[PDB]
Amino acid sequence: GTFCNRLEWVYFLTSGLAAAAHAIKFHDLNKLTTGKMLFHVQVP
Amino acid sequence: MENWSALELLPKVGIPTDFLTHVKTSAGEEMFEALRIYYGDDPERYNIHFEAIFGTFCNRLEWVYFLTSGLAAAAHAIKFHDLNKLTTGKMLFHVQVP
Amino acid sequence: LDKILNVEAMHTVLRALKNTADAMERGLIHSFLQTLLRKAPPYFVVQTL
Amino acid sequence: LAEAATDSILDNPTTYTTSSGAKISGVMVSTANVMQIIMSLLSSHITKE
Amino acid sequence: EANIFCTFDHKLSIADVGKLTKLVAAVVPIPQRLHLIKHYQLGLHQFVDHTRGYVRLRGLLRNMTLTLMRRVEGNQILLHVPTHGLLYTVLNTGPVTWEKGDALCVLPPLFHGPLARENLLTLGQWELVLPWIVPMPLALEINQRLLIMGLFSLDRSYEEVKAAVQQLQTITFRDATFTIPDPVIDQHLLIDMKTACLSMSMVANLASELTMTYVRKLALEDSSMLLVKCQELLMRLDRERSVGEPRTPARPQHVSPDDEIARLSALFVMLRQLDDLIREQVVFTVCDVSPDNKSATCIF
Repeated sequence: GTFCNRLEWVYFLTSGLAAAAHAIKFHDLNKLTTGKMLFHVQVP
Repeated sequence: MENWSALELLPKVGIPTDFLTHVKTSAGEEMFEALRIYYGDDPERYNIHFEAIFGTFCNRLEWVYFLTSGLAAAAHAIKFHDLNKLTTGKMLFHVQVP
Repeated sequence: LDKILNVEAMHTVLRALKNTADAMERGLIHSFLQTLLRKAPPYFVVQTL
Repeated sequence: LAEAATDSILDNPTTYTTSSGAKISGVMVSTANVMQIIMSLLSSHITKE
Repeated sequence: EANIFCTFDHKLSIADVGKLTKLVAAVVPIPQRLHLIKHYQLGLHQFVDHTRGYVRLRGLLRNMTLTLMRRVEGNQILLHVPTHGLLYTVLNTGPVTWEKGDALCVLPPLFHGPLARENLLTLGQWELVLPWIVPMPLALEINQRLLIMGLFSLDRSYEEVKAAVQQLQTITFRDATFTIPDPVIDQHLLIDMKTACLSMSMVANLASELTMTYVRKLALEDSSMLLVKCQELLMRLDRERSVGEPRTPARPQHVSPDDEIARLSALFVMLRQLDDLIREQVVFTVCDVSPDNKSATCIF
């Protein structure tokens, strides 16, 4: 019979799962070792 | 330890380096303090690593005051500058009965 | 770097003063709440009365 | 029962559309007795068009 | 299949990736020959055990698979198994000089004597230990020396074997001194001694009657320096065997060319059977050696 021509596509940002994410494109992960964020807080 | 990738990658200053002895003769007889010799084309300069300090975050404290809170509804906040010069504040009431 | 140390000294003094004022406000709220609760009878007392 | 069946390979979207732009997913069939029972049962979800 | 991806449960700092990036084209052992592998079975750290047997590490290492370390990029390793035949490059840290012409073998590492015990990778308790890459004559030398250690030392008290192995464990090979850490006897070493004794019994049996007396003939004919040492050894063995005079040999009766061909071919078979205990097959054939003796290009 004919080919399985009924294939469709899905995107990331079309999905609502990106609401849990903050998508960032950055072309040097292979040259990146760690990514740190350090927070300072005084207490009341 | 001195990262020789930082020497192999940064633009340097052109110098006519002239010393009397041979280079390898000065090298192997250790005139200097630290050497780095590769006889081929060492690819160790080509890979670079980061640490990626993204953001430093201080805290913003909420500036809660007395009169901003609703608990001051039960309070009658007066400011009296000579407060430490009193002992106690008495209040008197006179009722005759219906 | 001397200017950085001077502005850091100014900002740690300012931050300590702001934190002290906030602590004074929270302690005023706390002491008022303590003095309020130390004379409030429970519900069953006033509901009986 | 309706969503359990997989799709066809070719589906002409111009064909077998109703009025008001609604499109047909499939067709089911029983005898007259079961049909009358369903018609008396689920009449809020039935529409003649 | 070919490119084998490993990982790390722990993060690497800049120091860890810095000492990893100087380990490119180093050979590491992998026991599994699988694709999505893990770093605790990487290297010999899961297999290293002091006071357990050097010969056990030797047998498992020669049974282990080998692969080449290239291109870390942060929590990734990219081990690549070398194909059979094609030229590759190697980078050894074993303090032993090399040569453009010889061959290589892979051995469990010894302590050199400075005792650094830092192979530039440690993750918590876990460390990396690299198998020494050793040129072929030193490899067969240490193999035959541990074989003499296992063969001699049976049924002896500790003092005589101690006096033997203080000078037997040391090997000076091309201005470098090495000592064997764990010479402890093994059941596997016992089966090596079994094959050894059966092979030397068989070459004792089917050797020709003229070869049993050939060195006596060459002793009576010619005197050379190595011949003087050989006569010293053989006559000391004879007087440890018999205080009588060893008689001169005459015309040998049983001369037959097919007989010598058959018995010496079986003799060569049995010497192959004995030598394959210590003769390890090669792993690298040198095309070029770097002048600082750190890296090389080897064809395998």
